[PDB]
Amino acid sequence: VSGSKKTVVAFIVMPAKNNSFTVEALKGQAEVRALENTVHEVTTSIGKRIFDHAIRYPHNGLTTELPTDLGELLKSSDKVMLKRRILALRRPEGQLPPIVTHNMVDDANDLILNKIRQVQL
Amino acid sequence: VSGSKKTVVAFIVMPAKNNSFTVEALKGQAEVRALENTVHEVTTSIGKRIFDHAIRYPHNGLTTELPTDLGELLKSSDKVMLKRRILALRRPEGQLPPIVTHNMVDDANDLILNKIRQVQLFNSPSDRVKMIFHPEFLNANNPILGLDYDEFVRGCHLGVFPSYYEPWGYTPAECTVMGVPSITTNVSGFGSYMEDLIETNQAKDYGIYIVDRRFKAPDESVEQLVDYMEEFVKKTRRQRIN
Amino acid sequence: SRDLQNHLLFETATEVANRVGGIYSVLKSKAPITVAQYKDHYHLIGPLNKATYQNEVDILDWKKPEAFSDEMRPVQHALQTMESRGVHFVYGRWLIEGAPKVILFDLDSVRGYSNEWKGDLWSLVGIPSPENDFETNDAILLGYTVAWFLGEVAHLDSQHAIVAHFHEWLAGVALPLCRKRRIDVVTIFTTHATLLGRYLCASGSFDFYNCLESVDVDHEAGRFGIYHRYCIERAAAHSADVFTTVSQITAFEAEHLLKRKPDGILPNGLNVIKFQAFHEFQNLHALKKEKINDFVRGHFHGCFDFDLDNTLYFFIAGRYEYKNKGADMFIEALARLNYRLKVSGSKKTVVAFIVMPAKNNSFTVEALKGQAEVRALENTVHEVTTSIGKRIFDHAIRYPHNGLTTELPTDLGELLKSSDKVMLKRRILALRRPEGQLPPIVTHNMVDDANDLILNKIRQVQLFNSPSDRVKMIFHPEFLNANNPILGLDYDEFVRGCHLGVFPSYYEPWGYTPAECTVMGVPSITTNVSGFGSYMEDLIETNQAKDYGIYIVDRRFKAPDESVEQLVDYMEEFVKKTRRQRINQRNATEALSDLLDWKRMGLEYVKARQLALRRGYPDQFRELVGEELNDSNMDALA
Ligand SMILES: O=c1ccn([C@@H]2O[C@H](COP(=O)(O)O)[C@@H](O)[C@H]2O)c(=O)[nH]1
Ligand SMILES: O=c1ccn([C@@H]2O[C@H](COP(=O)(O)O)[C@@H](O)[C@H]2O)c(=O)[nH]1
Ligand SMILES: O=P(O)(O)OC[C@H]1O[C@H](O)[C@H](O)[C@@H](O)[C@@H]1O
Repeated sequence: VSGSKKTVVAFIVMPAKNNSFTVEALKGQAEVRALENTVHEVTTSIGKRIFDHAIRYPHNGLTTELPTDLGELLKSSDKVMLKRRILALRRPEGQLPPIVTHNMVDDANDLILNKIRQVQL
Repeated sequence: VSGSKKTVVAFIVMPAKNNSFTVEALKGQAEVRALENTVHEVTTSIGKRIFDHAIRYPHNGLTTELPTDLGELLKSSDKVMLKRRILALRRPEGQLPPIVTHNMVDDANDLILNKIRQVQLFNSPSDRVKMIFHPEFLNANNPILGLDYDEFVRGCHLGVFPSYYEPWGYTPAECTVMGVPSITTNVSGFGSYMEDLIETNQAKDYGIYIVDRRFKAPDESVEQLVDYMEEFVKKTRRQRIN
Repeated sequence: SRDLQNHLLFETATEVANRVGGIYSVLKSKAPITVAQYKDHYHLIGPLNKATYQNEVDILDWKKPEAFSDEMRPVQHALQTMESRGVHFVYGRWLIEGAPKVILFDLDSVRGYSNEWKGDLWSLVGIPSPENDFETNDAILLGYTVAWFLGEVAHLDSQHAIVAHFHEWLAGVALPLCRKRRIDVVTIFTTHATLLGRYLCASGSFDFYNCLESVDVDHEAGRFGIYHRYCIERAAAHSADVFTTVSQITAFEAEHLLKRKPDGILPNGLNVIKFQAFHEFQNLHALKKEKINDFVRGHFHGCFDFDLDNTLYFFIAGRYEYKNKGADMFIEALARLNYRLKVSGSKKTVVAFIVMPAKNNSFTVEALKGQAEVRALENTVHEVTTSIGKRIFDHAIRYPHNGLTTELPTDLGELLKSSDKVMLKRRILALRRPEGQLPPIVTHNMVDDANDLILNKIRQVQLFNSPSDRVKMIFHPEFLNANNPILGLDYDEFVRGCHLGVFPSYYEPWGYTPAECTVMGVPSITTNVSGFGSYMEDLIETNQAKDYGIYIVDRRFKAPDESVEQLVDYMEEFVKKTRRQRINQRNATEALSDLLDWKRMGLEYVKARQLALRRGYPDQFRELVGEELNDSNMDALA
C-alpha cells in the first residue's frame, strides 16, 4: 500500500519432521555456484585483455588508455557460456520461490505451513 | 626488408663484473606487477556486475541477458587507478628499452656492449630484432627473471652458440636434451659429434643447426648463421612444435 | 552432348535445414567439402518446416540476375517454371559451415494435387497410401514436386550432366518417377538403414543376422503394418542408377530385404576439427578427467577407498535401446570383469558410466548433497591452508631470530591449530554415509525404477558398488550437459575425459558414437554388426586394430556367450595397460581420426556420383577416359 521499495525475507527456524532438503533447494544453489564459476573464468579473460591494452598503449594504433567498447573484452565464446548459465537459473512458467527448504513428513498437517497458506504469502 | 611481422628477443647470458640490476630494471618489474594487481581488482568488481545482471535478468528492466555497454561494468573509479598505473609505466621521451639489465663495472670497455653499440641494435621500435644482455647467471631468486637456467632454456625457441673454440659444449647439449633446437659450429665438440651422427642436411629437421667454421671465411660463416636464423623465423607454430 | 567433367548436383532428404534424425548431421558435416568441389553447381532439396527454418536458413532472392552464374542460368528459369504454377518455395543459404544453396519446397502448396498423384503412384508402382499416415503423404508430395523439378532442369540445362542424390525412403518417391518418365538425370539412392531391419530387431528375440536370407519381405512388411512404407523403400532401391548403403553390414541386410545388391558403401564422415598442437588432446583429457574425478569423489563420499590415479572411466552412451545398443552385454561383461579383477588381486578400478535417457524425476537429493558436501570440504581446506601459509611465511621470514633453530616448521602443531582441526573434522562428519549404505547405481529418481531394463540388469548381476567390487556402476539416465549440477560436462568433454568407450551394438547401421570417440582419440569397443565396426574391420588387420584402440567384437559368427567372453577379454586386456601404454594408444587412435574425416570419406561419395554417370552415359564416359572400365562396383570403376 505504502509503495515501499524495501523487502523483508523472514526465516522461521523450528525443527519439524522432514526428509531433508528438496531437490529444488540443492539444485538452485548448484546452478548459482555454476554461474559464479563461469563468471570467474570470464573476468580472468577480460583481465588479460584490459592488461594487454594497458601495457601496449599508445602503440599499435591504440588511441584510448582503456578499452571503450565492451566487444574488445567480451567475446562470443564468453557470451555463450554465460547465456547457458542464465538459462539453468530459469524456472518453469509461473513457478514461485518455495516457502520451505525441506521435504516435510506431514506437509498438509504442518501448523506453520497451514498458517502461511492461509495468509497467502 | 622482407616486411616480416615477427620479432626476435635475443638474450645474452654471460657473467661480467657488475653492480647488480639497474634501478630501471627492478622498477619496470614492480610497475608491471602493480598494474596486474589493479587489473585483478577491477575484474573482481566487473565480476560482481556481470554476475548481478545475470542473476537478475529479465527483471528490473534488464532486457538483454548480458551487459552491452562497457559503462555498466567499468566505473570511473576503476578507470582512475588503471590510469595511474598506466602513467607509471611511461618512460621519458626518446628513452629506449635498455640493452643491459645491470650496472656494469667498466661499461665503456665491455666487449658485448661495444659490439651491440657498434651494430646499432638499440631496441628501437622499428628494430625487428631486440637485444638484452643479462650479465649474471640465471637463478630462480633473480628478482626480475625468477627462472633457473634450465627453466629459462625450455622457455626459449632457439639456442645460438657459434663457438670458435669449444672442446665439448654443455650449452647446446642441455639445450637439445630439453627439446630446444640449437645452432652450433662444426668446430665445437658437440657440433662435430652430432654432424658425425646424422646426415648434415637431415640434422636441420632434428633441430641441430651446424654452421661451418672450418671451410668458410668468417664472413661466409656469419652469412650461413643468418640463413639459419632466418629459416627458423619463417617457421610456423606447428612446424616449431614438430 | 552433355558434360561429365562439369556437372550439376542435387542432394535430397527430409532432414535438410530441419533436424529429425541423424541424417541432419551427415548432410551438414558433409557440406564444406561438397561446396569446395561444386560451389554453385551443388544444391540441396528438402521440404519446408515452417516452425523452424528461420533459425537455419539465410533467405535469398532467386530473381535478380546476380543470383545465378551464366552456366547456372537454367536453374533460374527452372525455378521460375515452378513458380509458373504457384509452387511456393524458399531459396537460400544453409546457416552452417560451407553455407550451401538449398531449395526448400513448401508442401501445403501442392496438398491439393494429392489424390491425383496418390492414384498415379498406385498404378505406376503399386504403392498404397493410407491417409492417416502423414509421413508417406509428405514423402509423396515431396517426391512429385522434386521429380517434376528435375524434369524442367533436364529440359533447360544442356551443357552439364545432372546428378540427383536421395537419402532414405522418406525422400525416395521421385526415384521411380525419374525412371519411368525417362528423364535425363542419373540418380543415386542411399539407404541409411532398412525399414524391415529396424522392425525385425525391435522385439530383439529374432535371430536377425542368420534368418534374414530366409524371410518373406512382403509378409513381414504387412505384419508390421508398413507395406506402403516398404514399397517406397524398395522402389527407390530399384529405380536408382546407383544404389548405396552407409556400410557393409547394412549392404548385406539391404540385398536380402530390398532385393538388390548395393553398388557400394558411403560411410559417414565427420568434420574433424584439428588442433595446432598434436598433443593438445592429451591435455584436454587430463583436464576433463579431473572433472569426472570431481564427480566420483562426491558420489563415493564416506566410502572412497580407491585411488583415482589408478581408476579407469568406461562408458556406454546413446539412445536407450537396451538390446540394440547392447547395454545387456555391457553390464553382463562388467560383472564378469569384476570377477577377473578381484581374482588376480589387481588394485585397478573401473567406473562404468551408462549415459542413456529414460523417464526420470531429476537428480536424487543424495547426488546433490554429496556434491555440495565435498565442495564444503574443499572450501574449508582452502581456508586452513591460508592460515597455514601465514604460519609458514612468518617462520620463513623471521628465522633465525626469536629462537627459531630450524629454517622451516617441523611440528605440524605450529601450523595446524585446534580450531582448524575442529572445522576439518566437521566437514568429514558431513560426508559420512549411514551404516552399511553403499553408493547408488543411479543418479536420478526414476519414473519406473522396478521395470527399468538397465537397473534390473545391474541388480541381477549384483554390481552394487561395494568396497570389494573393483568394477563400479553408475547409471545417468539423462544426456550430458555442462549445465548438469553434478557432472557439469557437455558430452564431448566427458568423452575426452574417459578412457574407453564401449559400444557392443547389435543393430547399428552406422554408429556415430564410436566414431565421435575415435575422433577425440578415445579407444572404443565396437561390434562387427555395427556399421562403424564393419568399416573399421576392412581398413585394418585385427591384431593391429587393438593397438590403434579399435576393438571389434564378433556378434555375427559367435554365440552370445562367446561374444560376451570376448568383450571381457578386451576390457581386461585394456585394464592391464600402464599409463604409458594408454597414452600411446590414444596417440594412435587420434592418428586414425583423419580416415573418418570427410576429406577422405568424401571420395566414396565421388566414386558413387561417378558410377552414376558411367552408367547413364557410358558412351560419353568411355571416350572421356581411354576405354570403358568395369562398372558393377564403385570399387571396380576407380
Ligand atoms: O645461467 C646459467 C648459464 C649457464 N650455466 C651453465 O654454464 C655451463 C656452460 O658451459 P661453459 O661452456 O660455459 O663451460 C653449462 O653447464 C650451464 O649449465 C648455468 O648454470 N647458469
Ligand atoms: O549425453 C549425450 C550422449 C549422446 N549424445 C549424442 O547422441 C548420439 C548417440 O548416437 P545414436 O545412439 O543415436 O546412434 C551421438 O551422436 C552423440 O553425439 C549427446 O549429444 N549427448
Ligand atoms: O588418465 P591416464 O590414461 O592415466 O593418462 C593421464 C595422462 O594424460 C595426458 O597425456 C596428460 O597430458 C598427462 O599429463 C597425464 O598424465
